[PDB]
Amino acid sequence: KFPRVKNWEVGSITYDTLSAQAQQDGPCTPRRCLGSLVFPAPEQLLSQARDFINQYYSSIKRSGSQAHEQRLQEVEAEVAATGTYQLRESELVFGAKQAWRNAPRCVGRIQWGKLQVFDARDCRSAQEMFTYICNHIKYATNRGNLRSAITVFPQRCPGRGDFRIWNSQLVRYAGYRQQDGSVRGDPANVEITELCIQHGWTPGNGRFDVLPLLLQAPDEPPELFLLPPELVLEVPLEHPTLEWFAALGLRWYALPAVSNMLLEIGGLEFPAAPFSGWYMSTEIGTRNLCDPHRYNILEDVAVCMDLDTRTTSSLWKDKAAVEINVAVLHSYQLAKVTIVDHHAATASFMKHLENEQKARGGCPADWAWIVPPISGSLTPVFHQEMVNYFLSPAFRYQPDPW
Amino acid sequence: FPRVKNWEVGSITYDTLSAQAQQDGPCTPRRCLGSLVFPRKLAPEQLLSQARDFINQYYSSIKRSGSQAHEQRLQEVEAEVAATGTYQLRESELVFGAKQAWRNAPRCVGRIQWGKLQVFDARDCRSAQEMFTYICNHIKYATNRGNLRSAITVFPQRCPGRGDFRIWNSQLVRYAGYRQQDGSVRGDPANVEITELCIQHGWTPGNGRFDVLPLLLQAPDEPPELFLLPPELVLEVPLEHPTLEWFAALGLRWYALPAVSNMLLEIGGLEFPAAPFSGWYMSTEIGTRNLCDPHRYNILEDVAVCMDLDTRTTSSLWKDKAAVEINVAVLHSYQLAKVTIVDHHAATASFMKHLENEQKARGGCPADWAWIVPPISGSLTPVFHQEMVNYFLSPAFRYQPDPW
Ligand code: HEM
Ligand code: HEM
Ligand SMILES: Cc1cc(N)nc(CCc2cc(F)cc(CC[C@H]3CCCN3)c2)c1
Ligand SMILES: Cc1cc(N)nc(CCc2cc(F)cc(CC[C@H]3CCCN3)c2)c1
Ligand SMILES: Cc1cc(N)nc(CCc2cc(F)cc(CC[C@H]3CCCN3)c2)c1
Ligand SMILES: Cc1cc(N)nc(CCc2cc(F)cc(CC[C@H]3CCCN3)c2)c1
Ligand SMILES: [Cl-]
Ligand SMILES: [Cl-]
Ligand SMILES: [Gd]
Ligand SMILES: [Gd]
Ligand SMILES: [Zn+2]
Ligand SMILES: [Zn+2]
Ligand SMILES: [Zn+2]
Repeated sequence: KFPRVKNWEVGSITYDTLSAQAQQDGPCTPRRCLGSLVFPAPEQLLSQARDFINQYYSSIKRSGSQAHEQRLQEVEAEVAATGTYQLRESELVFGAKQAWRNAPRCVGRIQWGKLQVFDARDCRSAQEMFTYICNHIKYATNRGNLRSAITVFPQRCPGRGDFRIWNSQLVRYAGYRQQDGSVRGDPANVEITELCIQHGWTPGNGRFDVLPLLLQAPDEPPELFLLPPELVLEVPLEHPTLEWFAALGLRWYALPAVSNMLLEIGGLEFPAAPFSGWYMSTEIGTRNLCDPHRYNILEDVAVCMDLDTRTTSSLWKDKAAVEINVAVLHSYQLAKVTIVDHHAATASFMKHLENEQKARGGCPADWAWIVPPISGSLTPVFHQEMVNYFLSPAFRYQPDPW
Repeated sequence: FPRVKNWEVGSITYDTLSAQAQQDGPCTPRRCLGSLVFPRKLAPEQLLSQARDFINQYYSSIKRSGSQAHEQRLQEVEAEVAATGTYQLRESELVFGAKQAWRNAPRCVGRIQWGKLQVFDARDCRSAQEMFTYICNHIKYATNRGNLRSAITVFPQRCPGRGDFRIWNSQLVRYAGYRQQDGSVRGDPANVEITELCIQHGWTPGNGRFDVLPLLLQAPDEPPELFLLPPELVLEVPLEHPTLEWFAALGLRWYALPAVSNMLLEIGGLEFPAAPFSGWYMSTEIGTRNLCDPHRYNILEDVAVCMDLDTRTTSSLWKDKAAVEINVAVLHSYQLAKVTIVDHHAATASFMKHLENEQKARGGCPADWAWIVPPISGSLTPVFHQEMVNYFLSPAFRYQPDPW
């Protein structure tokens, strides 16, 4: 009773034996599927640890060995003495890559083995935290030739508060409410904008103002840090044939760096471990610029394209959306900033599924997030059945610290 | 009671209808199988319990529970089963059940129309030639010279032992799929299997790329016979593009009527292996799936060449550009031919309205996100940012085996 999985474009059939090792539970039952939902002491800690150590010593082709049982013994002992334990640096690097490998909504996982892991577990203050983060952005950005990286700040521990980054990403544009009641800038960031302001930030008045970082050291209020402007690489948006497009004044930033998730490794939790890769072009063109509740530029673009916005059957929305994505891809290519289109991304993810089926006998994947938000059935992932389940190590959502 | 959020507007509801479900779906707390096309794979004490439930919701809907003529229908059904083991549906229950099965179909985006359904009762049928005449009435009525009307024809229910009425084609109108020299196909690769059962039962093959296949109708026990569809009864649309002069030269056509003829209508514990239903097309069905799927007519590159697109790099979005124009041509061609069609923007906006209606009426609506979101421009439609709950209600259209 392993789930049969078929690709309907090709006829391929595989069975997902890895789903049976699903170490935690999701929102569905045989009664009802909730898959489309966005948001779905020593004893428990010890069994998560053993399982991880077992994964680690499996990875280095040394399972059941002297060093393996030694480490198992050491951890049980350390959990007894201290209520927790510390990862070796090599185990941390393995745990970070596994968390990415296990991330079911990530279409970029072909890259999972090429992750740069910065060990900031010795961080002591928000000021030091800032320095680490500035170094992360600099290395990952690499002048436009982007590299995947994660920085791990100290784990959660009894008796002390968490390191937390309040910003959902290291680079975000501000969202300012208006007299029209409207939002100027990115409506997704209204809340964090208001927090920065009341923590002493002097707001701008533009549409693409980079937000400061609110960094929280254990048992301190958050501290405001401005990003040096020369650290935040940005791409002005132009279209290769639509010359008035450059006159919209649109821009986006190079580095997508998610900073508000919790990294979990062997029962240990790291509430602050921001990670970054590079953008797939629909994230910018379709979601960030075209969503009605984001920058919502679609109608303004279609009107300038001289399209008939009076009826839906002319597909003015689809035509304007495609050209916005073309503009994104062309602009990042022009600027020499890494970018991947959804055709290339989904093709590599299909190679990733093949690799994972041989390696682990399956691959956790969230169809609704893996299939891009435009041209879905034109990509190979559309016709591929997928099994969604939760493996550890893992990135998890966590509540906002405020 | 699942919380259900719309991330575009921020509105919240609670799906209370989900609790009243349950033919068991495929998901478990440890793994979601929501993307699987077939939920896994395919002494009558429980016939009564399914009939009582159905009868109860028929009288619920007509303001008529607790007094009444519903207690009397309750007893005639159990006397009927106590006597013959099965039972016959009143004609209005049959109408009510057919509409409820459509209303309950999680994968159907067109359900705002679920109240306008023409139900032809064909249970007194007994010959495959009769069937062909029923099917021919339906098609004629449903087509209505291009002003399509939703319709289902309900054939005799499966009964203890005996045999099955069964249409063998997957739809009433299907184009031919001829394998070949290369192991390649001319026509529709989706219909290769049935194109060969047609010829192995006596059909003379045809031209190629757009040959309406003949019907394979199976009366109980008796083996299936072939029937030719009159070209007068099969309305078709030549595809042309409003501004791309050469598009008509590609010789593309599609048919007017989508009529699913292989699913099993189940009402109150009764099974109807032959109950073809029909509506009208959403344009992405034709242009995106049927014409552009790599395993269907696979025309994307041909159109891209004619548009002189940069097919040498994926980042030109030449697939995306070509695909939109094929959809523009589908819509324009149906409109010019005055054949009812609906685009995915209009269709999903109507579905959002359906969701609002269903929340007031029944406290929710089973919906399959992966099938409700259109196959192109998903996030541009209002259903993309709408969370949905999938579950099985009865009456339903179910998948069923294939008599091969
Ligand atoms: C290197 C290139 C990468 C690409 C192209 C990529 C792509 C994506 C995309 C497209 C999504 C969400 C679907 C969407 O927004 O349309 C996503 C989600 C995600 N990615 Fe990747 N990613 C990359 C690197 C990484 C790295 C380095 C990590 C962690 C080490 C990671 C972990 C995740 C996680 C956890 C999610 C889900 C986030 C959430 O649910 O909020 N990704 N990725
Ligand atoms: C009248 C206009 C109708 C429209 C526009 C429509 C549209 C659709 C679409 C678009 C799908 C599949 C999703 C996709 O391919 O993207 C679908 C599936 C379905 N529809 Fe509707 N439909 C209509 C009428 C009907 C009627 C009259 C019935 C039944 C009486 C029905 C029952 C179903 C069922 C059972 C499915 C699922 C089929 C399967 O699982 O293979 N629909 N419909
Ligand atoms: C490292 C990385 C690279 C990349 N190229 N892309 C991403 C995904 C960015 C992203 C995409 C989304 F679609 C939504 C979010 C925020 C998700 C919040 C909302 C609900 C739960 N978490 C972030 C991450
Ligand atoms: C993962 C996935 C998601 C989605 N949203 N859609 C699909 C394809 C649905 C589909 C459409 C068709 F048009 C035909 C088939 C298979 C029919 C074959 C199998 C047996 C007999 N005929 C499947 C797959
Ligand atoms: C009445 C009606 C109107 C309309 N406008 N559209 C449809 C949908 C036709 C359709 C769409 C699909 F996407 C797949 C199928 C058949 C595939 C089989 C294999 C597995 C499940 N069904 C049929 C039906
Ligand atoms: C049903 C559905 C399917 C899908 N495939 N995608 C979505 C949108 C998911 C999404 C993307 C974003 F980019 C941002 C959010 C909300 C983030 C809010 C919550 C808390 C803080 N910000 C949600 C919805
Ligand atoms: Cl983003
Ligand atoms: Cl079809
Ligand atoms: Gd131009
Ligand atoms: Gd060319
Ligand atoms: Zn599920
Ligand atoms: Zn969106
Ligand atoms: Zn398809």
